[PDB]
Amino acid sequence: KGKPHCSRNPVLVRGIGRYSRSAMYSRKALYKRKYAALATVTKPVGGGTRVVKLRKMPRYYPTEDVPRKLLSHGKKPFSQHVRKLRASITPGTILIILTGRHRGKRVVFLKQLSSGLLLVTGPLSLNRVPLRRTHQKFVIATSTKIDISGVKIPKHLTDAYFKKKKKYEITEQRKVDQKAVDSQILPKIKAVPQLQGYLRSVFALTNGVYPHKLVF
Amino acid sequence: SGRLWCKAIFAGYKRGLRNQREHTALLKIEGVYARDETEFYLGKRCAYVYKAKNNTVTPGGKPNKTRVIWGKVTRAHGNSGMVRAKFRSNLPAKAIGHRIRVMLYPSRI
Amino acid sequence: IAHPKLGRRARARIARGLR
Amino acid sequence: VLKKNPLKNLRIMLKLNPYAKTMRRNTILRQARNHKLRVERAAAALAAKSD
Amino acid sequence: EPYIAWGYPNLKSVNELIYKRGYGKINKKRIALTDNTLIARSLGKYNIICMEDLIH
RNA sequence: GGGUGUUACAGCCCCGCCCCGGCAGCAGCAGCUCGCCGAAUCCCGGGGCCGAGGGAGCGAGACCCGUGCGCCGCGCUCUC
RNA sequence: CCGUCGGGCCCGGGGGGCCACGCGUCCAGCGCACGGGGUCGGCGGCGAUGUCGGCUACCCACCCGACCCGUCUU
RNA sequence: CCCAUACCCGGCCGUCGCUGGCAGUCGGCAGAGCGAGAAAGAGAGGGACGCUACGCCGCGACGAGUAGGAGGGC
Repeated sequence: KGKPHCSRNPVLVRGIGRYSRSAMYSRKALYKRKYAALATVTKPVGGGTRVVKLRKMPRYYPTEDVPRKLLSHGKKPFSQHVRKLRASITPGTILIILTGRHRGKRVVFLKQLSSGLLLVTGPLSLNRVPLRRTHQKFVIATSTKIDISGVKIPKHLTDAYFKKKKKYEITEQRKVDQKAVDSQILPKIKAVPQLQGYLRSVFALTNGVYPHKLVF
Repeated sequence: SGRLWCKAIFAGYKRGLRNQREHTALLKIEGVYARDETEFYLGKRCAYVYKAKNNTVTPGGKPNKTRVIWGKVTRAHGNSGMVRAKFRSNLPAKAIGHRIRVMLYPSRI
Repeated sequence: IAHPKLGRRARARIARGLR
Repeated sequence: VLKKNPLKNLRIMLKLNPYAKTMRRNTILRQARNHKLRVERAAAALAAKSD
Repeated sequence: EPYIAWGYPNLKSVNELIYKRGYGKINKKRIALTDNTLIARSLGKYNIICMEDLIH
């Protein structure tokens, strides 16, 4: 029992603290703190009473089994991997899809999800793209920002919202959320000159155009 | 609505003077002519598009006549914009000098 | 101190230095 | 066992050289303090050319 | 002289070398020096019980 | 253009004194004026290739039958 | 006598950092991970009459390589 | 900057070496270990796989070849 404090020393570099173990002793104040030193269940049957032993023994055995794996440590399930993001993507940037069927459509990024997929949404008045997930790899992070730091992203939408559950029909829950976030960005993309015309246009490469030659 | 892969030429396999190893191809990306500008297309996925007689399936479409072999560039070659590339299978030698596609979607920007 | 042969008696105050 | 490079793998190095941690804990606060006074020597020049 | 290329190595150069390419001849077998016990298992009788003992 | 000449309506070099005359500054983001390095050296990123092997055991300990993230190795919080 | 960002736990005396922890006499449990070789407690697809898959073994074409074996002989 | 079957790293095959490791499958007559720097002792007073021991397991190093020689061929 007690109030569990944060780490007394900060992470200086990953795997390194700012204070030595001799410096952590006096910081922890241990110099004044010498600390010295189941399944058998009986149940009545109306006879007498009987005792079942739960997790009862298996009744069939395959001829051969695989022996157990060795114990490795740096192999964690996907729900506990760290989620990275390019520094060029700041919320309010305009992206360009490359692999999804909205190829080259100019689309607006909003936020990062839990899994690592991104909440990138096109204006449905301009882009015909809903609130959609798209991985950061398939993204052209353009250097064109809009201050979406005043919009209110809905908390009820998450990674499970966009799962392919099981013919697709847009559910009546889905048509609420596309409208509710639109009511702040649709005026914001018109406070910027020639921006709603940018998003209707689709990205493409012409002759004599090289991506490494240009900046976007 | 427009082309989203860059133009690439398959000059030949990795060769010395009198021996060649098919496990990597040598691409000539159109536009780059030096080692310094090869840094952008490094890592991007490349594909060879050709067509055959028997119809083969298309993921997300009717079974077409076209087939592909996927690959990706390994490292930059020479000093004049050339780049190595390894594919899943070795490229067939009929693809010499034809156009293969270097898409951008493994982009890192 | 770290001697296993002649330092048995040596590593004694430290087991009481932790308590 | 696979011989991991002790120079880039950090824990292999401290498995063999524990003082390398304090060798690595120092030469950071030295460097940051060096970068600190290096900025101050650049900052004091801006108050020197104007006066 | 025409076969070899020798020179006086630097403290950093040997520090690179014993760490990155350290291999020991325990029982006529090229075994890896990733553990301070193995140095102490065979060079314990010369007060060489760690990698830094071997470098010095 | 010429030749004369000696700072003159421009400079170049040299010596002595001026605290090495002092002033930032420093093998310099005047990113190429020339060096050698790193116990006097560490951080961050990008790409490529592979994932071989598979009963490593912990603590309740004969005051008990469970658990399989367990060895070395670094330091986290709690019994202030 | 000077000189050493000297050497002596940098001899002893009148602001940053330490693998620093008790008294007296005498001369222990939890979680975290650059930790004894990869896992996902992460996924998307098309698939019944024309598609999927089959290294090789049938044919074909191209790139590179490639002189006909047995033998006597330096 | 370009690259050889040489070099480094890794997977695999075989050979050689340690004249290597395994009879301890010691289970309600049970108590689960001999990687540990150090001439020598955890001494008395209901429980997978396995081991044709000519089997199996583990480390390292090595691999050209006519004349010739030996081995092994389920």
